[PDB]
Amino acid sequence: TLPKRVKIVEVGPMDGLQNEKNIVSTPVKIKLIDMLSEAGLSVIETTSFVSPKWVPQMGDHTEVLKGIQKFPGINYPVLTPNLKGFEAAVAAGAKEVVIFGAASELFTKKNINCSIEESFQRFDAILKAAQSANISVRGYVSCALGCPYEGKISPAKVAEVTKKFYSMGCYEISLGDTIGVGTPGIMKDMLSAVMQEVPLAALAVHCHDTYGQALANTLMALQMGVSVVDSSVAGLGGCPYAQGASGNLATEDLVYMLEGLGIHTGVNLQKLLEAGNFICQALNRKTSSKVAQATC
Amino acid sequence: TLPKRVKIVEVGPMDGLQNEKNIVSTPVKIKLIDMLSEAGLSVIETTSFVSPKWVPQMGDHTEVLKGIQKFPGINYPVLTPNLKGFEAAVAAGAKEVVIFGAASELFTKKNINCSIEESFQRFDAILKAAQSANISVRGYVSCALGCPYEGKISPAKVAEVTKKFYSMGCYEISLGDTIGVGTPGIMKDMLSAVMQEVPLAALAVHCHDTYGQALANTLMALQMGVSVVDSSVAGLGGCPYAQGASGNLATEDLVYMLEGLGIHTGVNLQKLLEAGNFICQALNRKTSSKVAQATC
Repeated sequence: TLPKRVKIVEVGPMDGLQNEKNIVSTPVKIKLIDMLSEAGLSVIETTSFVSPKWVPQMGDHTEVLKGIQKFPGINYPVLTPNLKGFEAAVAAGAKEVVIFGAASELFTKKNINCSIEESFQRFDAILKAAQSANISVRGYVSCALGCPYEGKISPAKVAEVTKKFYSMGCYEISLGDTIGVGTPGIMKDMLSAVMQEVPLAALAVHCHDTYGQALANTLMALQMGVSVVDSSVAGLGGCPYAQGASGNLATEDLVYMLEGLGIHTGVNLQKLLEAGNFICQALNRKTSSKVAQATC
Repeated sequence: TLPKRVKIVEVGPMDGLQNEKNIVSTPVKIKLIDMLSEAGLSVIETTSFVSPKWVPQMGDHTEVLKGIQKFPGINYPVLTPNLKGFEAAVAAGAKEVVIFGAASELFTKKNINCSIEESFQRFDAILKAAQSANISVRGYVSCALGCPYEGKISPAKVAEVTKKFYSMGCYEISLGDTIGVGTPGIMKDMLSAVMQEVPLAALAVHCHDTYGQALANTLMALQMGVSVVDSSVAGLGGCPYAQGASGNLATEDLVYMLEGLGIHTGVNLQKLLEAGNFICQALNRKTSSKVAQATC
């Protein structure tokens, strides 16, 4: 049951850059996002409102959100790891925020020292204010296809966390294969359990290509009815738990497949590539997009 | 559903090496092949008995075929473009040969001035001589998911050429996405037509990753029932009718996906990665395998 249209959620400026060695100037970030708007993306994760102490690449969050062109119809969600960060996002003009959890206790104890139920106490406070402030919230679940610490993750657990997020108010939850270890059957089992508890349209998948399974895992999710998928431009954002291995699924390669499938994205591939090439040069790296390599 | 087991046809030493910039000595080729046999591959395309004047990277075809270890139960098919090559292969001990055509008239004309019909006349003689000699013949249909000159290729046309190879005597035919422009719908349509005319067991798929669609296209074929797929060790072998992008699908990334699916391949991933790293250093190139890059 392939969807007729898919909403590609671009994470290059946030997830992509957050996971890059060399940092980039604020003006380069704004230009990247503007170019992405130019290419037609309907949603571009813009930045993260979190201390520069924890993640310095996102330190310019306030001015980035303020300086980017706000194209009609385009969404620019931002990450808000804690009540204060959310507080700052609203002030900076954010119309949508993003909270992130995980289906793994260990991974939670490493990423935020707290427990899983505890991280939900934190999230409840944000969703609450978010609801008063009239701010839509998107959830994110890490280790949905496996954890670097705990290893195998259960479809029931992923379904449980996704369920929690959805009932607290999240309008859409993105399931992420952070270490990119998932294969098709794993994806199908996970999505299948989740789909019992949470309606299909509120689901999204974020697959890493560390082991070259991102597009394949994405295809499987699409065949299961999922209509929103996350990706980063030139495949930006490597993996912390791997060597010099690739990171996110390259958005250009994803649009290529979707267009091949005759599936609507609304993205202009030629402009998408310009954006990809613009940032790779600024970063002084090589695009991870195959489409980009075969194209020029 | 999916097959319980897949026969991986390794083409690195043949299709891969031929399409690689630098060349490696005869002993290196022999060692690479021995390393693949040790890794568990059941079929390893070994070399091509073609004029050295035309494809010099395969010039050592006789000594290479004679010098590799012949592991029990393992097949070492070699390419024989014409009758002279076939006769040279037989005289050198070949037990299986491979012939190649295309589902594209323009592609055939620019690579042999003969139409698709005429190309089959040249194969007719080889097939007769092969039957008389008790030698197996695998067929290969390039540009099955598109052609660099004609563009889109009709499913029915691919079905027609494949049926021709089969009725002519080929026990198996590999359908190759020569330029890697394919997407799952295209793969599904082509296979659907081919299957009306040829039994499932006689089919194989060979997807290039020039556009990042190799594994996804391969997955679609597995979902259609195909149980044999061609791949190259470290994604060796670029694409001529393309740019500096990659070529073949990395066997390691294929095995990784198949293991995750719980599909038997009888291949030892760790030993396959050793083979990859070995030929890569001999070629002074970085592996195209994602599994390899993230495993070390």
